[PDB]
Amino acid sequence: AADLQSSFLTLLVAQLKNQDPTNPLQNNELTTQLAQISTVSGIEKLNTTLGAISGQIDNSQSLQATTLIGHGVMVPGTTILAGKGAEEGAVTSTTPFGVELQQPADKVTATITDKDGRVVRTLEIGELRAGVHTFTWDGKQTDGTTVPNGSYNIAITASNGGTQLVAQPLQFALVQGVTKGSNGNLLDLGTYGTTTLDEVRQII
Amino acid sequence: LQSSFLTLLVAQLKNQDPTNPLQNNELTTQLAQISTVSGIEKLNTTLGAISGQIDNSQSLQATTLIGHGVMVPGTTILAGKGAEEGAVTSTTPFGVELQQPADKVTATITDKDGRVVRTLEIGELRAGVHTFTWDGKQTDGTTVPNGSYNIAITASNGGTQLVAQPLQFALVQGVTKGSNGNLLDLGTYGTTTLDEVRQII
Amino acid sequence: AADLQSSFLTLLVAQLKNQDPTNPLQNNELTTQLAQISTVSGIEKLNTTLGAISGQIDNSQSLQATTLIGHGVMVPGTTILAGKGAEEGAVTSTTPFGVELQQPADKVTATITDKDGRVVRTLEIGELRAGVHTFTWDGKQTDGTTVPNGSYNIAITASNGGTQLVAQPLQFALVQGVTKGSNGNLLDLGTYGTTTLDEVRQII
Amino acid sequence: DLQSSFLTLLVAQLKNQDPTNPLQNNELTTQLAQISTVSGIEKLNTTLGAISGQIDNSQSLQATTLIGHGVMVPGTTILAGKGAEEGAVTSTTPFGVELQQPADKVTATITDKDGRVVRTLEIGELRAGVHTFTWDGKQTDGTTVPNGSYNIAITASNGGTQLVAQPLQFALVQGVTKGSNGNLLDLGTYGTTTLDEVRQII
Amino acid sequence: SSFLTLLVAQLKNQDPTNPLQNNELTTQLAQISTVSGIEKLNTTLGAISGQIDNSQSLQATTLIGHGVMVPGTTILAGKGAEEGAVTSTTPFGVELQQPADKVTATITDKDGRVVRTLEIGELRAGVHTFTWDGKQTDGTTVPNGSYNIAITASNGGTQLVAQPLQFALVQGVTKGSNGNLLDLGTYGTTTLDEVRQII
Repeated sequence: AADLQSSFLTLLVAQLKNQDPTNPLQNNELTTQLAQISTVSGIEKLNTTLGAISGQIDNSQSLQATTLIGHGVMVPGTTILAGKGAEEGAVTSTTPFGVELQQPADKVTATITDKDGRVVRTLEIGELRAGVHTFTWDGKQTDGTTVPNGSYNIAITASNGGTQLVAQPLQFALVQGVTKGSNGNLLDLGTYGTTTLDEVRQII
Repeated sequence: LQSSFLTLLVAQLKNQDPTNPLQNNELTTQLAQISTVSGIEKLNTTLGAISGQIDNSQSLQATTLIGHGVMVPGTTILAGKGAEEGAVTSTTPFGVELQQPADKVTATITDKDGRVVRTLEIGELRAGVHTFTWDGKQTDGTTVPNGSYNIAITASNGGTQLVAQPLQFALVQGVTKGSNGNLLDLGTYGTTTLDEVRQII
Repeated sequence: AADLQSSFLTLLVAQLKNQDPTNPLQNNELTTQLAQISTVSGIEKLNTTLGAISGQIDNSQSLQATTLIGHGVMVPGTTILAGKGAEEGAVTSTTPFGVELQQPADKVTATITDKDGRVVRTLEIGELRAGVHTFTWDGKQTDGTTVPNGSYNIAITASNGGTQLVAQPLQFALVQGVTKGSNGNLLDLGTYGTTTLDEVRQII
Repeated sequence: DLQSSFLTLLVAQLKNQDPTNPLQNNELTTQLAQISTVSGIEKLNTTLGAISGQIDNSQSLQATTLIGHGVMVPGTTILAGKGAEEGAVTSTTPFGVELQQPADKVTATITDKDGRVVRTLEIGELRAGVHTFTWDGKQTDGTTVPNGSYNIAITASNGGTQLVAQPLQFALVQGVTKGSNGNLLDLGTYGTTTLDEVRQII
Repeated sequence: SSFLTLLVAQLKNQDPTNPLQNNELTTQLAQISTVSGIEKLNTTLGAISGQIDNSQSLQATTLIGHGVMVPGTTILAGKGAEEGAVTSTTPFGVELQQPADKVTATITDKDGRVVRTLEIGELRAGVHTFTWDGKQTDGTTVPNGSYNIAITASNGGTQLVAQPLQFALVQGVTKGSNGNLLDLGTYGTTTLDEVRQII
């Protein structure tokens, strides 16, 4: 508040000490300046108070992150876990993936690759709309064979009449805790690391 | 804006009349007015970040809704039978929003082939939202086969048709931050706006 | 609000095309530019903050639905539901009732009648202050035997200094849904209908 | 209609100058400098309406926030009882003390309904703030206390001078009541109290 | 009434040869109304900040029943009363501010005798949470009790100041001398900001 008020007070003493003695300034505008400075000082403290509200909302969001502890979220990343449960006959399931598109794309190709780099399958369902579209891969080879359990990565390329689009890959990431680090309060995803709450696009 | 208003202040200083110079009793007034617009710009952007954080908060805290089932706009109703012996046929509840109260409300339930299987009369429904649970039985009184059915709701008051929008129940699987955010991903149905979501059960 | 910056230019462009060379108008830029254009910018950008706060209100009104589902609130009414559990020997329990008092009363009496209307119980709760007080009927009639299962009417008469006070009867209501009316988020009590947050005297 | 109070005030004192030609032709734009003035308030005052709606949303969210837990509230009542199971160990509601000064000599004396002391608890040194302990439910001799209620008195002293002590007791939250002032934590036996007056939420 | 003593005192040196015009006086009053409205909003915003503080305090009650990561070297090991129960140890952690590649956790029993040595490895700057398997050096089941953990982090042959962390179950939320505090029971009373991680 006084950061500008002290600086704006030098403008009063500069106008009072530097007025033409022949044609001085009417005091009618003097109260306008003081009213205008109070307007400026009022806005300045409004921003300061509102930033504290933003920080408090961030802290409340970090606290609310404990509600879905033990579940998983889709955040910017490419790591994919494929596997099956201990019960016999479990189909090899692939952890859900997703694509975030700034603009809708009429041709989106999503190719999944294993740890060895071998292409396991490419998905051609059609267009994918703008926003976050998430899918749960069936965990099957290109010929229908169940994928080996392990790590996978998806490359998603979108085209608009031959012109590409920049997209954000997202992967299911189970959160095992909420850790207050150097920047803010992030979500520990375990293997995927720690991530803040603002990049969380979709949860499961 | 703050920069673009300084240039209009710099222009006057370097283009003021040489032998008839302008008065000096406005520089702090104009700057304070300039500093007013710059202050609001800092306010205006910060409000947007608050809106984004509120959107993210709405996206979160919805794991309870994901676990529960909600009713979404649509004409779909799912009917099924349990695998246990003597299981009672289950049917997804539906609803309708009425801007104005109506005296004659007709619910026509049809199979996926479009053939009318059930016709129901509800009666008087006041302005607001109404919920119903279909018995899973067609017109003849027999249990309908398990599957998806289309419901058309027509609400009229004194022979004048009113807006009646049938609702669909579906299970939630996730909450999506799409192009705008707060989408209710359910699986087969897709994503649903939280505001357009009717009720949570 | 946006017409200020467009009706300002039409008047301005007039004075620029109609200057008198002998008497050129230097008040085009004396105060007209920096003071009025910014004063327009003060109001035209207060449109957005009102719009931004309106959008934030629109987002916030859905947080009521985003929150948990009501497990039963305490609302005005006189209906009390009584019944017996499936297990043998279960003690009959009744839905709680209560009274809202504008001022404390030196006597508080409760009359419980069955569906037939005859008085089945008289209760002396005691002394209560100004506010909402909630209690639960034991399910016992005047003679102390088990009351028949069903619906009962509770009427609470409270007076201070021999003068009857405004005593509002209140009944329990189980919340079952989160409705959205033409006014905002509302709670659904099922049989009782829909209720508003403001009229909810207490939540159980 | 405030525009007409000045728009027609301008064009009732300008629709005469043009006849009589005291023309400046250049102050004429003061109409806009005044419309932006009346509108510049028309949006601040209406912003107060939106911010009040946000406040109302804040109370609505506070009301929706509901938890079934226990709290620590001023009082001297300590309950003791046994479960329906055979051989259950008597458990007592936790008590406590709020001290605005650190205390080194603190004694918790527990008396029964008869008034006699059943158990005396030696707490010891306590720092500034709220401390919450749990009574073991046993008398001085170590015997299990009878089921019922007891009065706790906590005496706190620092350097030989007795300090003012606030006895505390556990209370299960039973609801949130919307009174004439707002949300009150209806605790049942204890009654209703504000969130701030709760020493500790357990 | 700040801009009212100024306003009343302005009407004294009023100079009838050039007085307050109606435009200036109306503007001056309206400009005062601008200041009043902003200040009314400013006081209003503080109430919303308090409401947000209350809301986050209510949200923090979920921490009860969940354990925080707090500075300390104590790990509790215990075995369930049921038959065949495997002894389990409370999770611990490490807080670092410099990149480290060689981290050793020396776990000793209540008597101080080294019972386990663990090589964690490379850790980035921040809070890292780990769980002791409950097995001592020879692999046998450790007895139930308290264990002291010394965490030494080093990078390229020089040791880094490593802050050991430990599990502490949150027992309640206290309104202390400053505000919301986390009473962890055995560990005591702690605040929100120091919480390394919630489990």
